[PDB]
Amino acid sequence: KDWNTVFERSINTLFLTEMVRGLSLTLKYFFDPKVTINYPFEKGPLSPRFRGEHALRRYPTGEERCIACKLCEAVCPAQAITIEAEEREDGSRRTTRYDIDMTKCIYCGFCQEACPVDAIVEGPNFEFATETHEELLYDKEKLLENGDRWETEIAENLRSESLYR
Amino acid sequence: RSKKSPMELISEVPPIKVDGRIVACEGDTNPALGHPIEFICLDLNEPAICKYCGLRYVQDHH
Amino acid sequence: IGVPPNSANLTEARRRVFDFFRAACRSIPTIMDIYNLQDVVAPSQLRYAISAQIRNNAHITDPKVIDLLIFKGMEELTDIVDHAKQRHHIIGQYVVGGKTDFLKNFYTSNYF
Amino acid sequence: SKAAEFVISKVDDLMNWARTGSIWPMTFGLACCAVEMMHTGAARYDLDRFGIIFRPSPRQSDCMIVAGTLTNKMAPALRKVYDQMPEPRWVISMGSCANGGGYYHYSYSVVRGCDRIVPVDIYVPGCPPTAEALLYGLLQLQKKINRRKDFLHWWNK
Amino acid sequence: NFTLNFGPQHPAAHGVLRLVLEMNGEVVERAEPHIGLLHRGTEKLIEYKTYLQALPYFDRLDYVSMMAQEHAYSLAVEKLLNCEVPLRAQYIRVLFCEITRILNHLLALTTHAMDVGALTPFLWAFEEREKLLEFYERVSGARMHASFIRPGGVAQDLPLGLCRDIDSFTQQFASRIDELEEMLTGNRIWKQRLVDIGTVTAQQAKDWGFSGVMLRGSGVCWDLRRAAPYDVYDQLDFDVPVGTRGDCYDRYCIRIEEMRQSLRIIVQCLNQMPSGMIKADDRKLCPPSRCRMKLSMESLIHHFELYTEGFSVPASSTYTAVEAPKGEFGVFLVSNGSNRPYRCKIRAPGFAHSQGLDFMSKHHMLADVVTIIGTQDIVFGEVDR
Amino acid sequence: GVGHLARKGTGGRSSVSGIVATVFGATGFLGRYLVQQLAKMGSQVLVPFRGSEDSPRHLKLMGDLGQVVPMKFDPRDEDSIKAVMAKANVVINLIGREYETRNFSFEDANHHIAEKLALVAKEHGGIMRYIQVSCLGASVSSPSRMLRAKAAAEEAVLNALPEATIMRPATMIGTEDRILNPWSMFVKKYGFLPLIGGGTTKFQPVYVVDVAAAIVAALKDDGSSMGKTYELGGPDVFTTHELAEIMYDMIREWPRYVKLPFPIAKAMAAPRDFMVNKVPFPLPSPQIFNLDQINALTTDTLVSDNALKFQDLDLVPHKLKGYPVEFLIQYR
Amino acid sequence: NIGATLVGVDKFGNKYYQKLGDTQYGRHRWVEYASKDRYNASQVPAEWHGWLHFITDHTGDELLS
Amino acid sequence: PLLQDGPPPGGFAPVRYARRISNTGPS
Amino acid sequence: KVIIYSPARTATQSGSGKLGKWKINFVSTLKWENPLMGWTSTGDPYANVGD
Amino acid sequence: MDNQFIFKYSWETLPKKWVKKMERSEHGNRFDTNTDYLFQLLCFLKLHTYTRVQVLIDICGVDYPSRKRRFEVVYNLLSTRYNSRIRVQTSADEVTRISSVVSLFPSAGWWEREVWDMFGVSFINHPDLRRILTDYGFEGHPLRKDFPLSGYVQVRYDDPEKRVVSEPIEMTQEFRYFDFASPWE
Ligand SMILES: NC(=O)C1=CN([C@@H]2O[C@H](COP(=O)(O)OP(=O)(O)OC[C@H]3O[C@@H](n4cnc5c(N)ncnc54)[C@H](OP(=O)(O)O)[C@@H]3O)[C@@H](O)[C@H]2O)C=CC1
Ligand SMILES: CCCCCCCCCCCC(=O)SCCNC(=O)CCNC(=O)[C@H](O)C(C)(C)COP(=O)(O)O
Ligand code: SF4
Ligand code: SF4
Ligand code: SF4
Ligand SMILES: [Zn+2]
Repeated sequence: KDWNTVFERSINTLFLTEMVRGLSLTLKYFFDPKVTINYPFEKGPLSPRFRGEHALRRYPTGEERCIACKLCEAVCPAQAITIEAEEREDGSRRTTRYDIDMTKCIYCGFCQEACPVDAIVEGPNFEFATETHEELLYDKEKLLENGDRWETEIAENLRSESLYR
Repeated sequence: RSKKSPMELISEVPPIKVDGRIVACEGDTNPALGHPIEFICLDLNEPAICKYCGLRYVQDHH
Repeated sequence: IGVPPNSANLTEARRRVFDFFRAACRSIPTIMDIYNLQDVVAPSQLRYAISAQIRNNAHITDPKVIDLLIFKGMEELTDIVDHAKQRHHIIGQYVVGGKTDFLKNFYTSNYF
Repeated sequence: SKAAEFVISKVDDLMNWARTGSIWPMTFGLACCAVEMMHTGAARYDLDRFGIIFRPSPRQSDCMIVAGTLTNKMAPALRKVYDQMPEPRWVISMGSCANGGGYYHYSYSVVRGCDRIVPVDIYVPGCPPTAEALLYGLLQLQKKINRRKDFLHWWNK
Repeated sequence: NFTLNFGPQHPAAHGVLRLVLEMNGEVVERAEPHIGLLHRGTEKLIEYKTYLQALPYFDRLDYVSMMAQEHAYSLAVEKLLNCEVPLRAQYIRVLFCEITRILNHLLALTTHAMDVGALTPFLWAFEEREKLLEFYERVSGARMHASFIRPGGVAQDLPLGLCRDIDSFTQQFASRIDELEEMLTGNRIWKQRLVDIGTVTAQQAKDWGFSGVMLRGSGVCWDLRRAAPYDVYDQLDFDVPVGTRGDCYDRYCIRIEEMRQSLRIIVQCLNQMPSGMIKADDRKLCPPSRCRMKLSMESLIHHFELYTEGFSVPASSTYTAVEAPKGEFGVFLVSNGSNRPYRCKIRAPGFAHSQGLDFMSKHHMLADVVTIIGTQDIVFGEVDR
Repeated sequence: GVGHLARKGTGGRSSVSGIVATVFGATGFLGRYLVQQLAKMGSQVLVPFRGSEDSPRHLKLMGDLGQVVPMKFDPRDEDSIKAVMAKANVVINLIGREYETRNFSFEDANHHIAEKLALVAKEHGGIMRYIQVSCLGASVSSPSRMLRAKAAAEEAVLNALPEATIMRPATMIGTEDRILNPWSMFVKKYGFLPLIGGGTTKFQPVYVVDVAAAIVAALKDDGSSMGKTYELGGPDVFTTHELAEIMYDMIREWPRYVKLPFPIAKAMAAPRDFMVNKVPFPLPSPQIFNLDQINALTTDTLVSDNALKFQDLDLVPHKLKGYPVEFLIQYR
Repeated sequence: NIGATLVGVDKFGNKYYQKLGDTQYGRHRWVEYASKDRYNASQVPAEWHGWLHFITDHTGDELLS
Repeated sequence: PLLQDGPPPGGFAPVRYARRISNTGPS
Repeated sequence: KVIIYSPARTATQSGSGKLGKWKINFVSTLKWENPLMGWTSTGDPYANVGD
Repeated sequence: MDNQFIFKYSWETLPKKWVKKMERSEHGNRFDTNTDYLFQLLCFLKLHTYTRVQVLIDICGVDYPSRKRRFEVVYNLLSTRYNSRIRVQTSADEVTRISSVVSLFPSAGWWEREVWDMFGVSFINHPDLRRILTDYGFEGHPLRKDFPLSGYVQVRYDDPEKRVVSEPIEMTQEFRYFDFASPWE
């Protein structure tokens, strides 16, 4: 080929002129602000639609919203919900047993979008790792405690997606 | 007050006075955040219970 | 190599059964070394085991069913030749092994 | 007990501090939870900050994160890998598939929970668990390690 | 020759990879991949679920490209139902499929470069991967397994700031790609470890069932978004990159170009997205609004019937394929007229690509086998269902 | 004594047998098999442990979910024992130690703990079956201090509860035994296997799985076992020489025996005896040169010709020549 | 916690800080835990959880009312 | 409602998608 | 031992759509209760195949 | 090029004794042939100038327990030159060996192995026909309609045996089948 082109490409071969261009790129990122977060102190951004730990809600009067319609147990693609119901002393349709297998749960939100009374919701909590398998077998009391503990945030989120759901 | 079951808590709310013979219960101030609309006939002497909320409605005058 | 074409009569099925039995018998030395079966089983007890399987599957008169049985047996033999299956598995399948039966079952459970 | 109640406690606290500050997990990535583990170790969360660095071999790792669907064909290998790690070892189950089978619980070729093959110390729920959920699981494991009293129990026996 | 085993259990290479290699010297003569370690019986589990209940299984098939499988399943159900999708929903599906394509390509390129020994681009690409998965977390409630694309329309609408944030991302993704290329494209080591490794002729690619980048690297201009267009892909302008040598380096240049073109398509979708409803108006097949189910009787009946029984697909069978990031992803759906699919085969491009590893690696160095495995961009969620 | 079992399944892992047992000392050798065979029938097992929480970790795999519940306890404290014994229709005692710790002597670890466990079961009426596991050579005249303590625990348990069966096995062989494994470890470390008695004493090795199955069968009896003392022994009457020959056969090494008369081995094991006291309470436990074991290996230990055995429970012990000793291939 | 504004205090004593971001963000919403004993990694109430994770723009004092 | 997510009036600003050249070095 | 039968029309509905199909009943009744959560346990593979 | 053209061309050019069922629709142009003419048909459709079908997309089986020929084997084909798809179907029972097409399409090997693993259909002249997806020593073909969803055997670790063992299946919570079928369908 041309002598000039041959000499120019031969210099790049022997002077490593395409590795210095990568070393400079790495060094530029060396002197640059980091993108890591202090997880214990600061958390990553989320959305009001986040599907986290399940919670059973209750009416502001103190009555649980669940009406034992079993419409969430039939839509659950993982069969993670088991519900037992009977007629309460007042004659109202309520659940005696409402337990969710969080080792079967796929956190898809189908139960939340199938509930006609907004009783079962997936709250914003995602930090509930346990040391025992049986602590992941949530029951009605555990779910109601979750709903009571996360009530304000769940209500605010449900207000947020009222415009969309 | 965790000792009170939801039955005892819903049994303490006084019935709502309604002037007409029928009342519509939605379950919340915002309709979209409650339960499906429920029309309750207030033509008895005992308070009439919503089958979703458990709230009781009673006729005011007659 | 390739799966043989489906047989047309019982004589061909018998020939394939004998060929498979001979291949399995020649495969006995390899298993005794791949798995530590030297001080475990005699080199003839296994042979008797394959013979017993062939004999208790010997009431079949459909050549297609016989060919499918031979193919499944060959697949099992090839799997055993490789280190695919665990050691106790073959020792759990390939080892040769008083009032009333009804009364014992009754004492056991209601579901016979 | 004039010094044992103090010196033994200090020597044990040193051991706990070392073991919590130097955790080398062996990531057993099998499924979509492997993507979440790789995101956790990325620059956004920097799992190397807390001393956690992943290791390829089981002879150099003191923790094992099972994150993915455990099938019947893979369990013999999972147990073999578990048996090769040194004695002070812990297992972290990540995701629904590793916890109890998950979305494939009723399958014919799925082990219904990695706790039927190896003893699990921490269960991280999710499908897939968030990267901060895995961070919380590792912090729970660290809190569990600080509860160990190895030298005191050895003294008391 | 001896019989050597690579089982990498560590996800420094896939994670469930099991190769039994027959090496003569340092060359490998036959590569037999042992699959079945991630076979979870997905195909049989589909037959026991409702058409709505079987949607989340497709998120976990190719867990690097989630929306791609949902799009194919939704299109198959629409084809068997003759359900028309509104234009806004189609634009949203195309937008989140081209976001998915960028996600898959970004993961594939850097998990392949990390196998070679380049650690820096991996974190840089996962930063943009996190930025993109934030959008996944916004429309749905899941970062990865988002059941967003659904057979009728789409699950739910876009938040207010999503378009602005996606535009802000697209203003800098070009420079991110430029940095990622500049770290690898010009490097002589990267060229020496990819050039002439994995050469496949077009005839071999056609015979072995190759699709996507594996097929287009051999000179075959075959894109399913231009040959059998779906949604609004025929209203968008984008080029189809085609290779010339068929080696691993062409698969990489094309995997760069397909992501630049994906950025282009994303920009066009953002600019041309119309207003309207996001689901089909046949509420016999789509859920009613939460305000309409609590106020109208027939809407509540539709909600109750849909969330227990679901819809019933008329008895028929069809094969629908889309251009997944890996290649051609197809679903063979058979319906008997009930609310549950009778049969649903999942045609995974990885199944046809890991099968051809035997002829691609023959007479290659042992260290050149990991590059051949990484250039096919295989995930075992789809390889063995 | 019927009422301690109610089958509610197919006899599998998820089945339900009406047995809720508290197995003390289940973190040792025999416990690992007894708990496994108890869990297979669907019986809930409570495993009280002491010290590190990693000791009962391997037992969680045996049950389905909640069938095995480890609970911390302290032998010195009495309310902990009552707490870990409340929900239990069956109590099995496996607590024992063959060497001496300055915290727990031979009498404390073998007799006093058994006494406390029997008494607590006495006040906490409701345990239908109680099993205490002594050693085959247990006798008041035995020179070995451990065996005498086990015998005294035998009379203590029988007096405190006449319905308590006393399964009394012999030297156990298994994956984690303390006779075959130390021998192989010594051989791989020094090349020769010492014989503290010249390979003369006769004893009856038994497979640990056979002993666990015997305890299980005694639990699932027709009521004959109550207040009996079985003597669980192996089929063949081996000796210290013939067992070492089998061990060499499995480990695949050329035999090399160093005969040692009783006095020299007794004096070589003596140093640890009078050095139990020191700045540290812990001290390296003996492996093959336990003075107590050397004294125990002076009188031949065989199953009594006029005592209950394996065949009185409809069980046949494994022949300790094939499968029982297959674990020795790890040193091969 | 330098050049930062304290948004509010919590019933457990946790302090919440905020810093203004321009184009790239970073350290703009975090907590200074009042405890030091491993801090349990989860001590944020539901009124402050949403503000920390950017779910809602309400501080949490305003979420109570 | 009638306020729905979409592009602002006039569309979004144009964005580069091709490779930007880098002529750095004396050679 | 199985039973081949054609399921009949339910008494609570007048529709006759789920008729004309034949099923094999395996008589799978061996079920019990999980003593941890009250779930229905089984050991029969043919518990729901015929249905 | 199109379903209207491919149907009419294959009607005329193809030998009549091969195909016995030709559906022409928008869901897909199908050809149903006997199992002893499958290889001939697929070789004709791979070499003819106007029907250059050079890509075998996949091979799937469908289980129909109510039919005499229980299994339906479907060959989805693609023609890159003419941008068209063709589907060819055959029918086989549990003890018939259909011809293998690995000679024509090298990619057919793994799909035929998967069909044999999942349904039990054997292929003549297949270089190696062994299970590809199920566990080693798996007994039964899971994708059959009579195969239980959870299978027959279950896997757990046996501590005394010191290995992972296989045991008969025993579910803690059985699969709950919900019958949503409507009588007014
Ligand atoms: N060859 C054999 O093994 C023979 C065994 N036996 C008897 O069988 C029984 C068990 O067999 P094996 O399993 O071998 O016994 P191990 O010594 O192997 O296991 C001992 C068990 O007892 C517990 N233990 C020991 N000392 C104490 C104590 N002072 N306080 C509380 N718990 C204690 C241990 O808990 P930790 O580990 O936490 O101390 C462990 O769980 C023993 O009584 C033994 O004498 C009979 C004949 C021979
Ligand atoms: C370790 C090795 C692994 C593999 C071991 C083998 C595992 C599979 C065992 C084989 C399984 C089968 O059933 S495969 C073989 C099954 N096929 C038949 O039994 C054919 C019917 N039998 C007859 O025709 C006659 O009885 C005949 C017996 C031939 C002789 O009798 P005659 O000639 O007088 O007629
Ligand atoms: S989130 Fe999905 S899998 Fe979990 S309980 Fe609800 S419906 Fe079932
Ligand atoms: S949580 Fe909702 S859907 Fe589920 S049973 Fe209760 S009311 Fe019905
Ligand atoms: S838990 Fe969910 S994300 Fe994790 S491996 Fe299982 S299906 Fe995949
Ligand atoms: Zn109401």
